[PDB]
Parts: sequence; structure tokens; C-alpha cells
Amino acid sequence: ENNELNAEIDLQKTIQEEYKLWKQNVPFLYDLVITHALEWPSLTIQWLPDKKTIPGTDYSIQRLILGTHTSGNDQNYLQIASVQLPNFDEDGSYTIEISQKIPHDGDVNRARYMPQKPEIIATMGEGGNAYIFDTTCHDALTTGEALPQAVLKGHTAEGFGLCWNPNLPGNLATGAEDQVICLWDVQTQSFTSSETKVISPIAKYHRHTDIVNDVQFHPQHEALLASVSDDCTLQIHDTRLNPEAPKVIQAHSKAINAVAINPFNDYLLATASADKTVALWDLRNPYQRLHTLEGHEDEVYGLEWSPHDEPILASSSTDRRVCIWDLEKIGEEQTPEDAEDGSPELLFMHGGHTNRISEFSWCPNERWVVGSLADDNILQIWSPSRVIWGR
Amino acid sequence: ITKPAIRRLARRGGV
Repeated sequence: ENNELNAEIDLQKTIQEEYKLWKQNVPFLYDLVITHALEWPSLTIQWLPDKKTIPGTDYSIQRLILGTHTSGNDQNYLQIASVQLPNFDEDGSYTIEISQKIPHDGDVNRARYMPQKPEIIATMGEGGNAYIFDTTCHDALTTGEALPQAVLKGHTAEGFGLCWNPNLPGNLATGAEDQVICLWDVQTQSFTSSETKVISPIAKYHRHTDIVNDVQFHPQHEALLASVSDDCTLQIHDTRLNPEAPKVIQAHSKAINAVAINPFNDYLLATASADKTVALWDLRNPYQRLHTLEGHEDEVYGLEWSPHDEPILASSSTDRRVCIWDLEKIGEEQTPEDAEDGSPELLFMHGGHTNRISEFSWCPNERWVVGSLADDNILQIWSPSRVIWGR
Repeated sequence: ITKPAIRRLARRGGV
């Protein structure tokens, strides 16, 4: 084929040209940029919540959950990386160490620590199985990392939806390509045994008619679960009732890849879609689309509210960009020239990656620090300049 | 180039 190959050549040329310009502009756009090459690409990233300060040094040690997807032959791993970060305070020699390498069955599609017990990590893995690990544990006989404490059997195809209930310890939700949502009750209670425990769902939802891409519990209401899907619906589930029926919203006309509930509000929810937009919703009046955030140039896949600032939201796309939105600029006037760059609330575009964004994660221990991964093995840890977000 | 130039640069990603 003659158009495909030369179009891919031209795309790579564009990427290399724009990466060179991005590097030239970094000193004006960032307060920090740390880049680390990984041995394997990761589909997932999450900051763990611990921070270790060292008296007499100007940096702290923090940690990231990572995974692998050799997806053929090589053994996969749930990994924990330890990274130095500078200690900010108000007005490039930093290392990484892969400190834990835990054998994992198949690609690590998604991994999340339990908020109430961060040493417990759930993953979505081979064939649809979910797995539970205790990262403080060891092999029965050796110092090698432990086998899964539990395997969660229920999904019949692989999935990427995974989230813990921040208000009900050990409560887990998963969504997968079998179009099903499984609810689980994980009792770390039970990991006093010489063998991996097998766990079955406490509940299953067959309410979507296509791949379930993302699930999230409302940060402050333990019975409330949001789900989004390739069937182009956002669904709000009450986990007390019986599969009664959820609230269904035709939120976009193309696939919905991610969902994110504001951690500071009761009501504000955002969705990210293959239609290249992020949409905002008020849970008290969920059938009215409040606003549509424009700026990405391809499908939007990642979405996470800032854990420190109520109006700050971030998204990521196969356009290779991570965008940061500031909802306080809703309504501000802009010229049609500026509008070509995006909606008024678009605050910052991170252009440091040179392939599709896999996932990113806000650093809970520092303000305005993001860790992001792309498919070409690159991890970047970065902070936009206080010139841009300050005041 | 003060704050407003930097803010268009930021929205464009410096690219």
C-alpha cells in the first residue's frame, strides 16, 4: 500500500519536528521535567500515597505502580518504581529504581492500590481474571515476591475497568470486554494461607451492550458506581438495589472511554469520548450536558480530576497529548483565533510524549505534578510552570 | 514575553 506507508512516514516526521520545538519551549512552560526509559511499555500508572523525606537532602522518594505487556512469551510483572523528586517550596539528577518486580499472569491491563490498605494492589489480567497482591509479602520459602493472594474469577474476556470503593474497605468493581460489571468483596482478612485464594463476585451487572471501559465509585457515596462503555452510555448504579435498574444517559454519540467524579464536589462528573471531547455533567440533573471541552485532536482515553484543586481536570488522548483544564475559566470570552487552540478552559497542553498516551496519574504528594506514560516505553514526571497556574 | 504570551504557548503545548 502506497498511501499508508508514506502517511506513517510523514506522521513520524511531524512527531520529530514537534518534539524538537517542544524541547526548545520547555524552559518557559515547566518547573520540572524528569524522563525515564522503561524496559517494557506499561499500560497503567498510579502514584502510591507514601512520601519519604531524607533530612539533609533536597529530594524525597515517592513510588509508582507500573505494569508490563510483553503479550507474548516473556513473563509479565506488576512493578513498583521508586523515584526521587525535588522538594518544592514557594517564592535533573533524579533517579529511578524498580524496587519490586512481582510475577503477573498476562498483560497488566490496569492496576490500583486499595485506598485503605495501600499495600494491597488489584490488577486486571489474563482472560478477564482479576488478581490481588500484597506487596509487603514474600515467597513462602524465599525473599522473592509473593504469588497473588487471590484470583477473582468472573469475567469471560479481558477488561480494563477497575476501581476500589474509597468508603467500603475491600469493595471492588471491574468492567470488561464481556460487557459485564462485577462487584467483589475482597477480605484481606483471609490471606493467611499457603495457597492463592479464589474469589467469586458478590454481584454482576449485564446492563451494557458493549465493552465496559471504565468504572468509578463516587468518592463520598459508597453505594454509587459510574460506568461507561463502547455502547455510548454513561450509567449510574446503586449497589444496594438488585440487577433496581440504573440511570442510563446517552452521553456521547461515540464510544465513552473514561469517567471521573470530582473528589471535592458531590455532583460534578466528567466523561471522555472517542468523539474527541470531554463532557461535564451534574449528577442532580444528569440528563443535561453542561459543557463540552474541546481541544484534543483524536479519541480521548484518560481522565482524572486533580486531587488538590476542585476546578482542575486532566485528560489524555491518542493525539499524544495530556491536557489540563481549569473550569474556573468557563464562560471567559476568547477570539476565534484562540478558539482554534481549544475551549477557554484549556490551561495547559503537555507535548512531551512521542506516541499514544497509555495512562497518567496526578501526584498526591506534590501540587501540580503529573506522571504520564506513552506506548514507546517513556515515563515522564512533570510540573507546568507556576507562571501558568499561579494566582 | 510576559504571562499572556506564555499562556498561548501553554495552550499550544509549545509545539
